Amino acid sequence: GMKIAILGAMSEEITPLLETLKDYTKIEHANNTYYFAKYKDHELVLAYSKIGKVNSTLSASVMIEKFGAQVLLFTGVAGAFNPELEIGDLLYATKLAQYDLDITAFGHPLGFVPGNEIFIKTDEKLNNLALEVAKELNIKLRAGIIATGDEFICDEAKKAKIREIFNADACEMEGASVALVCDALKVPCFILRAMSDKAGEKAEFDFDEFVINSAKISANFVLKMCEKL
Amino acid sequence: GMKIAILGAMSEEITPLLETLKDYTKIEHANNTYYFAKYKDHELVLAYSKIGKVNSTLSASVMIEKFGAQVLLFTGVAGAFNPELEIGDLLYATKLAQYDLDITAFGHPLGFVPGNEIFIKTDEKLNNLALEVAKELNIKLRAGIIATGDEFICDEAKKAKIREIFNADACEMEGASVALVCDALKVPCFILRAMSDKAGEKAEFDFDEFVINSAKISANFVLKMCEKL
Ligand SMILES: CCCCCCSC[C@H]1CN(Cc2c[nH]c3c(N)ncnc23)C[C@@H]1O
Ligand SMILES: CCCCCCSC[C@H]1CN(Cc2c[nH]c3c(N)ncnc23)C[C@@H]1O
Repeated sequence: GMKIAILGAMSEEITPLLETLKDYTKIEHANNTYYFAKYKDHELVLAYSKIGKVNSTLSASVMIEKFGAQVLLFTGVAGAFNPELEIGDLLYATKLAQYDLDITAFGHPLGFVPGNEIFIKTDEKLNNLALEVAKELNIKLRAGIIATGDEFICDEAKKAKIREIFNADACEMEGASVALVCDALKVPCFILRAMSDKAGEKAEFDFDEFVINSAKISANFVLKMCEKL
Repeated sequence: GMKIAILGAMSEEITPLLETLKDYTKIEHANNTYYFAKYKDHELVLAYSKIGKVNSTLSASVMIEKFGAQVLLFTGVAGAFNPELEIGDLLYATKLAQYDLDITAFGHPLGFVPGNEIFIKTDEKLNNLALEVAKELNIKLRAGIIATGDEFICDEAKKAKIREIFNADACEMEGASVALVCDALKVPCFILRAMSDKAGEKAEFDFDEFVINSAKISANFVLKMCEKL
């Protein structure tokens, strides 16, 4: 079996996995805790990064460069843009962009810097495995584009703009950064999100109400994927 | 001697060091090139990260976690906010914040996420070493606060807002993220910037005109610091 990283942003996104696993060891590193467990012939490394692009980049980098992760599964919640998504629905990202990476003053498109592309892709084999798991367990699973940036979106105008520019189905604050790290380090990456809110007026209240439950839905799914890897 | 990382964002910020060093080895890693050289009893690792917070976070993490850097010196250019700064002037950061890290919907201040602080500090001993180098070489050196985010600022209103909220003397797109990584991994960090522009109307044109020269000023200074480490 391979060494698998499971990464979230907040305690709520990862604690459900630790409760399921029960037996694990801890290491304090990178001003955070990294958790180690054996599960179905796989060595797991788990952590929550803390919120946002920088924190999630650091944790993905640590999990691969220091702890030797060979595959990385991201689990957590997101703000829904696609009106067909409801709170609780699962979306995996086929590709992701940073909507707030902006050198447009120099005539390049939003999300672009030299040497990189606007969109980073996730791993096709992991995505196909997720589709198999979803079918086997009768779980509804949607494929889409995720827009990542360092703002909590709770504004219909901003939602509409990001949706339009990137054809994005959801937003969050860690996906594109984690996917970029994994691509750069040649590690297959899967990004799964359960919707906690619709990223408009009162998104903060929906997020507060639904984060715990939506986080569990995503967490359960990525652990099921580990069984089939 | 210690293992020293020297990091910039763009080729212009690091190529002057490579030209001075002359002899070095290259390793392709993390969708980038990392350069290795010996200088005055120190093993150096150098790179330009590519632009922005995610790219710079990844490079700092790689330099420390994979290549074992024990100190990190960041060199490059910046947009001046403090009206006493002129193009070409050197500023080292005493502390830095991410102005575009925004969960203010939840009633926290701009730049804050739970588990972290608004400002990250750089290393006092390195900062004092820089002051000694500046005095010895008769170079004007200013201490200040740097605001970091993923936008090229070329707008007087944005400049004024970021300046006001963070009491920032300059802006750039990599400092706070690099400083955060170094702090998290217990590596002393120094962030030096030479002004390339004043971050208002026509900042893009000043940046184009002055980036090469200002980048050399910063690069020369960090190499002088390596001699005294
Ligand atoms: C008590 C501490 C204050 C709560 C701060 C919560 S920020 C949102 C979380 C959840 N995650 C995904 C996400 C869920 N909903 C989102 C939205 N509307 N905009 C941006 N991101 C998201 C990104 C980020 O990790
Ligand atoms: C086709 C040409 C594309 C050029 C794109 C250059 S973005 C600015 C650089 C330089 N660096 C520092 C910096 C210098 N001036 C800045 C400003 N006004 N705003 C934000 N950052 C900066 C950040 C970033 O690494």
